[PDB]
Amino acid sequence: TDRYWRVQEVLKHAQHFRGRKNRCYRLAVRAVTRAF
Amino acid sequence: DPVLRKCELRIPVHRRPVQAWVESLRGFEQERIGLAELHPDVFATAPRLDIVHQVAIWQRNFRRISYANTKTRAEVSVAHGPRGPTSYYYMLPMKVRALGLKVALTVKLMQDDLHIVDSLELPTADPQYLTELAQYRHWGSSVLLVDLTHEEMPKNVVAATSGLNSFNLIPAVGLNVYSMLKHQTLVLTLPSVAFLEDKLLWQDSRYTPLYPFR
Amino acid sequence: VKKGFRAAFRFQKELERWRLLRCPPPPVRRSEKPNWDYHAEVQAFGSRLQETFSLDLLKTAFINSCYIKSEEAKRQSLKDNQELFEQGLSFSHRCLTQFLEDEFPDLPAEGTESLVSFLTGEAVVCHVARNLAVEQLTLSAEFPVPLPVLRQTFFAVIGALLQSSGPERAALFIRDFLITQMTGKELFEM
Amino acid sequence: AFVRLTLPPPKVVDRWNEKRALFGVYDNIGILGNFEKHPKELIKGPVWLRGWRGNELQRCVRKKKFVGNRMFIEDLHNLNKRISYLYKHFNRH
Amino acid sequence: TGRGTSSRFLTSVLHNGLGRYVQQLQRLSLSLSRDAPSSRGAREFVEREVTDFARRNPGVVVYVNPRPCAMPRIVAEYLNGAVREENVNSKSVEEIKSLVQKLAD
Amino acid sequence: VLVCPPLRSRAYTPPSDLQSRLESHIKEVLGSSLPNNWQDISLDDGHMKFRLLAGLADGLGHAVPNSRLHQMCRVRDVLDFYNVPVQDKSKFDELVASNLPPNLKISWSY
RNA sequence: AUUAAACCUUGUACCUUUUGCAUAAUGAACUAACUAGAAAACUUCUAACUAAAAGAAUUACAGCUAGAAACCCCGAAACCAAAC
Repeated sequence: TDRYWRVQEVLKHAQHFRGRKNRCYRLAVRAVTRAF
Repeated sequence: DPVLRKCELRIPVHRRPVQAWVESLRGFEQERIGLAELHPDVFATAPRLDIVHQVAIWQRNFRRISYANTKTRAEVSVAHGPRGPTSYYYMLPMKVRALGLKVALTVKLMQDDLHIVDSLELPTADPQYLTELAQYRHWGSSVLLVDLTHEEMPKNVVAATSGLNSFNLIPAVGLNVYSMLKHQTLVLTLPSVAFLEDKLLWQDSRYTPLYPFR
Repeated sequence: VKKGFRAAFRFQKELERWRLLRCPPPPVRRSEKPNWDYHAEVQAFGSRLQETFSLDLLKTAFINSCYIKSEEAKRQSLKDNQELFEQGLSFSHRCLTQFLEDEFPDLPAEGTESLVSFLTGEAVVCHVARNLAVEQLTLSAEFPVPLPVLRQTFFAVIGALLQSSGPERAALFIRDFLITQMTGKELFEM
Repeated sequence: AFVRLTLPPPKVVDRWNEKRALFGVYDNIGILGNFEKHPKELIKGPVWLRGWRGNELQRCVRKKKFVGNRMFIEDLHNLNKRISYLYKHFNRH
Repeated sequence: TGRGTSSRFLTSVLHNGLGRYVQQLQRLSLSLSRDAPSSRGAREFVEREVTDFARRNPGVVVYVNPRPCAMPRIVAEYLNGAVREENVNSKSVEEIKSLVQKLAD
Repeated sequence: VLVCPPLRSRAYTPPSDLQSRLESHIKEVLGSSLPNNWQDISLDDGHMKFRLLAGLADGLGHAVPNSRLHQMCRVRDVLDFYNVPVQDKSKFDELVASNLPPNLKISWSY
């Protein structure tokens, strides 16, 4: 029931990305790890 | 005239008898009227609470029956869902179950949660009197009353105990670990103590039962 | 419909967080808000400064004319800080001028006046008082506390401090807390 | 996904009700009753599993034998087909 | 992350240590429950270590409010206006003592 | 016609003249009057134990716990049992009367 | 990183699969839900009792009783019966 928060955790680090990457969980997660 | 009780069975020589204050419910201040002796092998057993823990699980889970079911692909007009009624019944060893009840008795007595009474007779059947007396004697929020047999239990107590949710009255044969744990303090009649001791002390020896005792 | 009460409660907190960001609450002074003890704060305030204050005098210094009007207005439906205010402002002017002269005797009197005025400016006094939590301890009928009222209390507290601890301790307090603000300040800047 | 915008109705549970308060009473019938009645005799439920437990195949097989004479033709045929699939998996794999 | 995170320069509140050091923490609020496993460590802390800290640091206002509470919480307020809240849910006495000391520093 | 008596506190403080009251109860015992080995007198007798303990509890106000009953073999622990104080003050109550510093505030919301 | 969004500097999309390699090759417009490891004969471990153990059917020259501990999903070409 907390899957939304899991998505939010990735989203908070991907808010500053550009394009569909910043809004697609499939792409946002990959970018967040690469940035770290 | 103090009411003095002694253990019917032979107490071990190396173990001294256990004693407690005999009480009566006739009056508010009739807290102490006699002194009774308790068998150490029953009321002074080792504090093995895991047996009590196991008994509680056995008590709850031996009656458990789950009716959850789901249809598989072949039954559709869940891959690993519940399938029909399921039973969880199992039996603990008889000796362990007897020991668990013994351990519970020691815990209540050592914790000052057990109150030995001569009889359950009450001057009045009003539930208010029973609750107030418990307050006077600093009994717990929940008090369990045990009598030797259901048929002979006093009428006055039945009316009060029946109408009290937190004060429950059960017969001696109905005693169990779950109720004792659920109830803060236990009230036991003198005959009930003798009744309980005989069965518990009878467990000695094996002479394995070649057939069920039914 | 997703079942459960914990999940529904969790979303309520999520809604509250969004609501707080969208509509920040109006500012209110800590005095009105719960868990506030003026006596305890004053005792802690004095202990934190490692300075001795006369509780009665300090309360008078914090008391403001505007605050009294609100109480009187409420009463219709108490000592001002003016006397203490004058002592601190007047003493500070002499003491502040004394600091400038000793280091820079050559500097003209006119220059010292500009330096003293800047160091005693409402913004300078307001900045020190607000960062010192004095605003929370200030007694006034309006929040945020008006700067001129805040400035009055600051010098008023100085007057109370002089009586409680004498000029010597106050002078060190002024040097430690006010003269420090001139660090990094160029002459023509002030 | 999207989640409820309202809280579920409050639930109040009485832990000292007759059912919960008196749960388990007479579970010591055997020891306190001279073992005349075994505690397994106190099990209430389907007839084929009163005082007995087994795996699903055993439970289904026991159910068929107990009420096979009272089982519906459609139900009996369906049970047989399901048992056939279960038998191969357990007894050959 | 640095590109996605803010940064600042070295600074002091009001040159705190030039004349005399002032403790930033000004007020502490503690919520406790009479009967709660989470508050057991906090329960013992009040019995033993709360007094010592108050004597050591008498300039911080301490509020202790035992009340029916699901999760015990500690709130710390600073002079500059910073307010920090720490959950004491199921934390030991030693953990609590270290945390408060860190908050004061 | 049955009226419950008011609840009594569980706090018992040893009397200042504990020995005087103690020896008074020992005198109450049949002819003992502080005899030889008085502290070592055995309490195994049920009737003597009942009379001695019951009288002491009413006057002194402290009663032997049922769990601690069997330890009361001889007088020595009876005197010790009565001389140890019992306090009903709560931990919060004791903490309140512990010279709280001015910066420590306690509020009881229960 | 930065005073500064962009400039300067660094860095050969992801899963699977090939060799522990892809500048190979498969699959993916995106969003939301749904979507794949299941059994106790014996052993170790936790306890009850002990030349006995188990509430009948079992094992035994320390055994015996109870408890806990395990092994997926989707997808053919086909084959046969009975109707249409």
